[PDB]
Amino acid sequence: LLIHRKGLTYLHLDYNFNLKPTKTLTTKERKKSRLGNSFHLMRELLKMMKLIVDTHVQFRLGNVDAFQLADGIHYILNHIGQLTGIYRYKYKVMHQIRACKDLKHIIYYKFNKNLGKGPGCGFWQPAWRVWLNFLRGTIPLLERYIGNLITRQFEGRSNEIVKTTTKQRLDAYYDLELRNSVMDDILEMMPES
Amino acid sequence: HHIEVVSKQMDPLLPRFVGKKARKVVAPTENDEVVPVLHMGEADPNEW
Amino acid sequence: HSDMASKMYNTDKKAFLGALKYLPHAILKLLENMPHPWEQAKEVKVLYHTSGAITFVNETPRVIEPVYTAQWSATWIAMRREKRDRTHFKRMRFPPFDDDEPPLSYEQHIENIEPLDPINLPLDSQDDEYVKDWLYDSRPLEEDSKKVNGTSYKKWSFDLPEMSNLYRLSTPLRDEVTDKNYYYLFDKKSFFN
Amino acid sequence: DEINEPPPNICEQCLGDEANIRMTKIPQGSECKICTLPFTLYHFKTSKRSNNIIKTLICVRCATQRNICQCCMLDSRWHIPIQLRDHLISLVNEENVMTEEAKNDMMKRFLSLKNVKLGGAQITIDASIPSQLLGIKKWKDGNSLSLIVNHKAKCGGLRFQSSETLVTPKGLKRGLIDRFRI
Amino acid sequence: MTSWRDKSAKVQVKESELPSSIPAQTGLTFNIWYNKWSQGFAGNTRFVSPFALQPQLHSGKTRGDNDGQLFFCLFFAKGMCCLGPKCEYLHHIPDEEDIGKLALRTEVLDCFGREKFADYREDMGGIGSFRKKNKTLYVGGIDGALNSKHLKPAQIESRIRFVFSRLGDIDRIRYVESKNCGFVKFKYQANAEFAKEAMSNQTLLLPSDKEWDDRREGTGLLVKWANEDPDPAAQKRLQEELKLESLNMMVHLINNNTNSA
RNA sequence: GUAUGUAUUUAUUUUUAGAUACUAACAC
RNA sequence: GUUCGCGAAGUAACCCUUCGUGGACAUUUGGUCAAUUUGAAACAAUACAGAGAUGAUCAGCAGUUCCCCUGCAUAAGGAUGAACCGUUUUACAAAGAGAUU
RNA sequence: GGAGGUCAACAUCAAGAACUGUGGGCCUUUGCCUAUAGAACUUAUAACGAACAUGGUUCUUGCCUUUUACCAGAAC
Ligand SMILES: O=P(O)(O)O[C@H]1[C@H](OP(=O)(O)O)[C@@H](OP(=O)(O)O)[C@H](OP(=O)(O)O)[C@@H](OP(=O)(O)O)[C@H]1OP(=O)(O)O
Ligand SMILES: [Mg+2]
Ligand SMILES: [Mg+2]
Ligand SMILES: [Mg+2]
Ligand SMILES: [Mg+2]
Ligand SMILES: [Mg+2]
Ligand SMILES: [Zn+2]
Ligand SMILES: [Zn+2]
Ligand SMILES: [Zn+2]
Repeated sequence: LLIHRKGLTYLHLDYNFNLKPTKTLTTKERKKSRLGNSFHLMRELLKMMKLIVDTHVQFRLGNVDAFQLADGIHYILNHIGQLTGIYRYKYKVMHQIRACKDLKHIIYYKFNKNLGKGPGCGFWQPAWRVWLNFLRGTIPLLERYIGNLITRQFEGRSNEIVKTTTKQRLDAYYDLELRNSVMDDILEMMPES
Repeated sequence: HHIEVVSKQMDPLLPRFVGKKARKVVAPTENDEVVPVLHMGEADPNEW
Repeated sequence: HSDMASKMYNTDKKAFLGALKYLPHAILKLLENMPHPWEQAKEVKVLYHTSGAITFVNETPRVIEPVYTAQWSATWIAMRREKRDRTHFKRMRFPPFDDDEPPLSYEQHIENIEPLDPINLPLDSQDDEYVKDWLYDSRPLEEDSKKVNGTSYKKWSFDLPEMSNLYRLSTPLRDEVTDKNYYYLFDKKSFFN
Repeated sequence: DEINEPPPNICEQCLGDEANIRMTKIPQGSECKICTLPFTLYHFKTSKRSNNIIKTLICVRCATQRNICQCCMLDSRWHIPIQLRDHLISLVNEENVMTEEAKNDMMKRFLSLKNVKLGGAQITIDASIPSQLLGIKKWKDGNSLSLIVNHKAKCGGLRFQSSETLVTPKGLKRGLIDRFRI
Repeated sequence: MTSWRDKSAKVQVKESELPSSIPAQTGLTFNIWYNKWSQGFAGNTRFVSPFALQPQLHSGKTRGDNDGQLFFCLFFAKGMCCLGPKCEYLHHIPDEEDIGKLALRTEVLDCFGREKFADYREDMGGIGSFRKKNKTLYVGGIDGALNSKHLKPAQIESRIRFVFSRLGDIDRIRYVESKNCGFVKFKYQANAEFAKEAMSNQTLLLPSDKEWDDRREGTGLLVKWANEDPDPAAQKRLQEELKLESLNMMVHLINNNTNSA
């Protein structure tokens, strides 16, 4: 609903939350259709959820197994780097992944002692704790962003928009204050007209 | 008829303030009275 | 609301975009309630929007800490036995479903199909006689006057022999180091310094 | 503050015979039907159980300027359409007092903000040659009616019925040319 | 009375029969938020109504009557209403009494309970203004009759008269031969609204004549709100009417004003 | 391997050779 | 419909059932919104046009506006975002010389 | 009346190692001195959480065309 409401019907979402154009786009389309970190971040995030919820589904369908499940969500929570692409829209998340890899190694050695190199595993407590706390982090952040995205979507963007001085536009402002300051003086020296 | 005035609890999801929408407006300047502006060259231009 | 094209949805559509702001919270509350391996199906309290706008999982999982560590370590041992046991351990493919297959409706496929046994462990009849019964319950002790507060499930209280069994089971995850003095330059204050 | 503080303006008519009434106040409701700016909205129901619901349409300003009722949009005193009261007033004097209104947008959006108080406000088978509601009404009470046709450009046309038409022949002609059509 | 008052209203259309939403393929892909089509623009989308009403046949009592609602079902005016006697709104053609009940609230909003707008509309569209009481409908797109050419304009005139004639008390009607338009004028604002919503997108001639069974391919006739009348005659007629009515309400003003003292 | 801009009204409102040339997402 | 109770009848021996009646318990939901053409999303396609400073090719920052778009944004982009690139007469006098009344 | 509730509202939870009420004396209510009663929860390898996330401003760096997104330390 947010995609179509923006007027873009040519971006298709699949059911794994990958967002692809269904068409070749004119330039004006590519400009209209660049979506921010709000949307995309939240897309990646749901994609993670959907992924896990699916693994449990295939367990209840009988299609899988007991242990293959636990190994499954372990594999997810460790490999989020590779399975998602959330790391694009907040690069900070790279901390968690590093954490979630380290645990992996620590976990494997105790687990893997005396037996095997294979995939068998499935102690997912620590990684789950990590992702979960990261998710504590961005609740307020996404509430803020998507709040602005949608309030801007109903109510239009602000008309005032004052814009601060920064590295780029500084010299221009310096010029401007100066020419004004000279106007004042040279107007107040003159006798009248 | 008197009256009793009562607020309605909004559906938290729906926009509160259904009609708040950024729009720009030109206001008139309504001048009721005039403020008298009350103050107290020849060769000068050749200087200035 | 799956199919909505009518005009009667004009508020519900507005209602959806609003909820877009609260989603990541719903993802948290959902994902912290994951059912854990030994449980087959959790059952939760959701709080939903009357127009089907969004569904929150309203609960927070509470677990007796010694019991929880016992449970999770039992599963640990079962994992190791199972990795040693069977020759071909088959890691399920990711993502579980293909992009074009709509997510299958729970009220049809899944709900009829029977849960297919979880991890658990053989335990022992003689040694664990105290904790054999309730160890794998969803919430371990709900109705007990003595063993726990109530269904509100806070403030656990136990007996000695139980704690002896839980203490026994949890050996692979237990701290194991019995003196302070072992950490000499490894405590916090030595790291800060 | 600015929007709330002026209280609503409601007629006594549309507000109903109930002694005490419960009305809802929404701090940003629809924009005016007129100025197109937000304001504060008021529900109410005449009856407690009446199904129908009353919703103030215009601003307080856009009302006060025109001195009308927010639910009715009739004159606050005389209960008259705005396009009338200024015609009555215009009858006294000669030609004036028409309320000139605001096309475009920020013409109107502008205009509502001035304190002017407005022009209006300040004072306050038988073929028959030589409307259709009157003919059908008169011929309706004296007999059987089926259809009428009149072409006012030709000033004459049919009147068709399903004996009773001869009962009509008592009063029909010259009241009016009426004969028996072909 | 014998016709309408006693006989309870009869369901026009079974709910399964009602048209689907999602009008057909005006564009490449469907759009969920607005209900329209996406890319490209198909030939302009307008179509004759598969439905119509039958004033004496369908109309009958409903729940609003007992509940004393003021406003009329438009799905009845389109004869598309699927709620039958269960409907919340009145099913029958407006009379003078009921307009008598609406009279206070007819100012801001139409007989169907929809707020009027201020400016009319660029093309003189759906609902009118609350500035100006306009009782005159413009009938256009007379090719709602499809391509059949007729022996005279008395075909068009006669047929229209028999169409709108049912819907309410007609003050006058003029078809124009040169430019294809009818101008129809009623006693009451209410009947004008009701008739406008009733006859928009409709067909003509007999339940069966000639091409009748192909009627559904037609465009359907515009019924819009009508502008003023430029000729001097009717302009006099309006000016006078306004005069005498102003005079009539001055009586009220002086009666209650006399009561004011 | 040009942004960008303008227009896209269909349904009927009352009275004989070539030199100097310009340019070419076409060839280092 | 539950319960307290009264009366009548019947079984009964103050109990079981039926009937009638008194009292208590319980007490005003929902809508700013009706279901496709006639109360309003822009894109795309087609035709024409064809990117600031310059002799010429190219970086750019701003500034004014009843133009805004993408963006979480008080970063930054949108051709240096666009529009601008045009029309242009009186606070009016002083002096001198010639023609007409 | 007792037990409870993945019920709600209102209080309170980081400080002179620290709370409140009351009796008496001095100054002139505050405040100081003296007498007396009761102090739930949280604190000493310091704290409501035996757990652990993010954002803003300001400095210092690190990547290094520029902005988001960032590197890793500090203070608020
Ligand atoms: O780096 P490697 O020497 O190949 O180690 C691999 C590798 O672990 P890391 O990539 O984290 O170092 C595998 O992971 P990926 O190749 O998928 O990245 C992992 O397999 P899983 O991903 O299934 O855990 C595997 O585990 P195992 O130890 O069971 O072989 C592990 O092996 P080693 O760490 O023993 O080499
Ligand atoms: Mg810029
Ligand atoms: Mg350039
Ligand atoms: Mg650029
Ligand atoms: Mg610019
Ligand atoms: Mg730049
Ligand atoms: Zn207004
Ligand atoms: Zn009123
Ligand atoms: Zn109906």
